[PDB]
Amino acid sequence: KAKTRSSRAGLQFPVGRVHRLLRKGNYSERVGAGAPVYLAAVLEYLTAEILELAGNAARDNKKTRIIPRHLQLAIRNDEELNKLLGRVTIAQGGVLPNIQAVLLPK
Amino acid sequence: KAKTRSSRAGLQFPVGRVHRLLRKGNYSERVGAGAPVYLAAVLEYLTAEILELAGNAARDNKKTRIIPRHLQLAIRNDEELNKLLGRVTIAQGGVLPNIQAVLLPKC
Amino acid sequence: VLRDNIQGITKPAIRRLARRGGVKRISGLIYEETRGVLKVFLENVIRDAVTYTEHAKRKTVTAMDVVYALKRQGRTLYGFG
Amino acid sequence: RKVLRDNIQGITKPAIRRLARRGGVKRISGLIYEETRGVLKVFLENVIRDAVTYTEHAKRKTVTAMDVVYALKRQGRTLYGFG
Amino acid sequence: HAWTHRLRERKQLVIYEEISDPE
Amino acid sequence: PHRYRPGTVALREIRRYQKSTELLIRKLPFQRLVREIAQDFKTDLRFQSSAVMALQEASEAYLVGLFEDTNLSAIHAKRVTIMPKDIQLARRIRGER
Amino acid sequence: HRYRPGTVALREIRRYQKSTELLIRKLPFQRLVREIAQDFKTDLRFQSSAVMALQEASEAYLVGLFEDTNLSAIHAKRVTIMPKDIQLARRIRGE
Amino acid sequence: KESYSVYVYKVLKQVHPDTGISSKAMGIMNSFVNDIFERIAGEASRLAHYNKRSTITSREIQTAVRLLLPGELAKHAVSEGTKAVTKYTSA
Amino acid sequence: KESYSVYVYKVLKQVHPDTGISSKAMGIMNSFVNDIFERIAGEASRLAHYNKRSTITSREIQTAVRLLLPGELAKHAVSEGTKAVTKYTSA
Amino acid sequence: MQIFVKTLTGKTITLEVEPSDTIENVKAKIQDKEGIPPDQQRLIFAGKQLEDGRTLSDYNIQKESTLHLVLRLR
DNA sequence: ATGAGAATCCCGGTGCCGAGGCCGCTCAATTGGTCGTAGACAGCTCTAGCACCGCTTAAACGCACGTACGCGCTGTCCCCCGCGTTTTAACCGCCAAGGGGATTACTCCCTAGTCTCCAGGCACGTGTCAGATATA
DNA sequence: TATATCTGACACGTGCCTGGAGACTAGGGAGTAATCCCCTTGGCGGTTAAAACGCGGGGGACAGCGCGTACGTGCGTTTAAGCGGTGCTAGAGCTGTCTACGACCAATTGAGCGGCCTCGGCACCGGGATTCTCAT
Repeated sequence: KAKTRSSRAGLQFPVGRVHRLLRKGNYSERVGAGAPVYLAAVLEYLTAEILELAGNAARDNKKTRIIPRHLQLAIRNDEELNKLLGRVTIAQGGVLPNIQAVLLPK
Repeated sequence: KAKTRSSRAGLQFPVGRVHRLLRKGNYSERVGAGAPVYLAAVLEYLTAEILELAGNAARDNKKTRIIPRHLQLAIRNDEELNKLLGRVTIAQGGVLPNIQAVLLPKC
Repeated sequence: VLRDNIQGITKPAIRRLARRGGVKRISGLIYEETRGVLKVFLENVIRDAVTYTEHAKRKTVTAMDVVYALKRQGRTLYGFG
Repeated sequence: RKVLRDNIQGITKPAIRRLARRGGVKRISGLIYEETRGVLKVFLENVIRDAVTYTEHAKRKTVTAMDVVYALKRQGRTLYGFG
Repeated sequence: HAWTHRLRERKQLVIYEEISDPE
Repeated sequence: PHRYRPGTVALREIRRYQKSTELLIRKLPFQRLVREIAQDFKTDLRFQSSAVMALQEASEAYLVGLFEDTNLSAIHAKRVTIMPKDIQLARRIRGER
Repeated sequence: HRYRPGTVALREIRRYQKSTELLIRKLPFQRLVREIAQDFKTDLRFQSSAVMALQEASEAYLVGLFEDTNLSAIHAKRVTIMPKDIQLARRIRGE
Repeated sequence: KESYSVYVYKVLKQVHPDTGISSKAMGIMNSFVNDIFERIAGEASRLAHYNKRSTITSREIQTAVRLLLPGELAKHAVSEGTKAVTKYTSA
Repeated sequence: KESYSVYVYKVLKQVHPDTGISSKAMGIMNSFVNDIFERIAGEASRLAHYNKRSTITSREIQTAVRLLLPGELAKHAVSEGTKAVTKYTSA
Repeated sequence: MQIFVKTLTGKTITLEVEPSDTIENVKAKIQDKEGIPPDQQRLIFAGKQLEDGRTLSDYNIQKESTLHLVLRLR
């Protein structure tokens, strides 16, 4: 019976691959046991919230395939994802529609 | 018989200490032979330049003991060192004496 | 335990800070503004320093913990370790 | 290679107007265009002098997208969508 | 000295003076 | 026919280019700039096409960031037209200078 | 006599850019640090060198802001700096 | 070789059971996961060296989350991670 | 325990044979040395991880120095770096 | 023969001057290089100040000395 | 003020090539054993952090007053915007050519590891000389 | 200010002790050679979208000018900062210890990757009815 560690912890990210990347990435001499479980849960959580907001945007433009336009909108229309992804440019992402209020007519 | 390796390279920074801090810094698995030699020479050069400029600043301000204001004045007065250490705060550093030209009332 | 304590940052102290900044004339609404700037800045640094100490299992915040918080926010500070 | 001269003039006026109007700019003076050329010149110079040193350390003759992504991550301008 | 063919210092001469300049 | 007020077409183009996401610089002259600059470091270098596209996607995002900062520094001091003073002060406050 | 307004301010700039000492009083700064850190974890302790590090970091931060705010106010054809200028300076700066 | 595309797609079908994702958006999610993995790993490495240790445990990443995520993201991610760790050790 | 202070003082006597530094200046120079050490080593590490190697060598440090140090600081640092490596290999 | 002076901006000035010239002439020389007329150019050379009718030969002139513009329009 | 008029959003056909769904298949995650050291924990020293009290003095503070300077208004001119015409090179597509990137197999030498030896830097005493001070 | 008399931080002696240096040894990282094929470079032409280029004009940049008010300056006063002791601890720091948690190896097997169909979400076209602008 295989019973992989991600299914053992109730996650959908590869705990084994996170462990392999932590070992062969020279972050320390040793890697603890609960650490890849914790990383996999954290990464699965953050991609869950980003795909939540991206799906809301892609539905609000009446589409199904999420594109980097919806990724850009979902990230920039939330303060925490702004501060987390402040120095990040997204390819084919575009800009938020924002006009400075002085330039409006008249 | 003893023959320290920093003296073999003709340096004054500790090549053995640099090699040890490379090996236990988790930078890589193995560490090359000439790596701490090259890095010790580079560190010694950077200290050499900043101490030379701070000595010039201390001699110009007529004091024979370099205080950290002289390091501030040495660093912030040349382009390459201020580009390197441009996000670095120095304790008891102070600021260069800059005054904008518009705030100088004429007549 | 402690009351309004940002008022210890006094108006002539902010004036000295601006005079070192190179400011010749200061409006009077800045004294309430820079207190908010200090409040934001010191909260953002002290939060990281406290989390560093709580991870290190201590009660004293140390100079190296302050240095590590400031280095994590991009302000490297030389002369405390 | 052959001559390869004056491609900074390949950044035309209406392109700079397009980049300005993504930023919400209603009016544009005339002297901006040579400034924008001068700024974009030095920005590309920095990213290419990082990426070329990356390639020469890799002992290659081509410049890859991952070298560009590494050079941009280096200057605090991380780019997604190229690996 | 030894460290005079090994540094970078060419131009210009830099002033490091600070004067309390009263009246 | 008919003629618009000078600035209505400007607002039209601002709404348009903020809705759209395509690249704005022409690909062959940018793609030729890159080799102009790369001659100065090592001759006979080759480029992956995705590397050229990455340089486009980076530098256009940088310039969009510049003009949205200069727009703020030109609304400050109560103007509408960007001047090069705004670009100099933007790159100066950002620490790029 | 009496000095014309601005001359004493220029002399103050000449003084406080020559000096290097701490321009904020140390005990009210300490009490501010302790009551900010009071909210995160109750009943901490502080090395005095750590409080001095916070002192110098926050003063150097504010000096950086006041130089950038001075640039913004000169850009706006003024001499008085303003909270407008502070807010613009740190918004461009990225805060 | 080797993406997170399969796993990101599983999270997507869990969240929105109808929408799809383009390849150019999937690659951006892949770069996202690599970015935040490298941030948290290189931060917990610095914590392990600042406290003179040699192992990286779940205590490390619990604080390395708290330094890197802002606001309520940290409070949710710490909770999600510890729920996963407790379910792992219980089973 | 353990500092670079002795070595900084030796370089100081070699450059300006009359001056001295106070202890605060020595602490700042010590923090300086530690900072540039960890910068260059952190860049050479990720150069080795990019190019799938596992030995940090002089070539790795040379390209990391050429990335980090601007202007003519790189052109001098490369020069005496190779001088010190050749003088070390001769003995 | 080649004398320097710091400005209130913080900037050094490079200029060559015959070491028997007057002080009004070198205020004109620095006025050539800056945007400041000598109605507000108050100079200091090592404590004791400068007066326009005086010459460099009496004021300790050497190769590469320093001058300092200061302040105080009365 | 508003009807002409340019955007302009939208409804429906059409085609397409990308997102997604199977299929070998192979290689990395798993399981299940030693083993050996990292660190958890108790315990002890002792040091520096915290409360405290009192004297001094200097820096903050409060107030009065006289401006320099912000801010609004006005005119004016110039220069940037919308628009119509020419013209130019970007782009699309296609088609060779080779070159350098990726792979694989083979060898080798270079760095980790262990052991032993010993001297260089840490720590801590001592002089010593720039700085402050009393009287004449 | 001469002469003499006191001072503190740095420069300079001592021991020590522990981490650096030396010899050897082997095994795996890495250099190097062949090879092979993807991808980049360089052509060619058609077309046409986009750049370029006048041209008028109107709206915004800028300079000037006046007003009043918020802010600099200065003086009394008053409030804490700062210094200087005092002591009393809570914790920082170090040491032994022993254990249980992670590295490592061998065998296996299911997960995830390269590859191959396929159809429908989406791009596009072609109207075709709505909705901001501007001279009225």
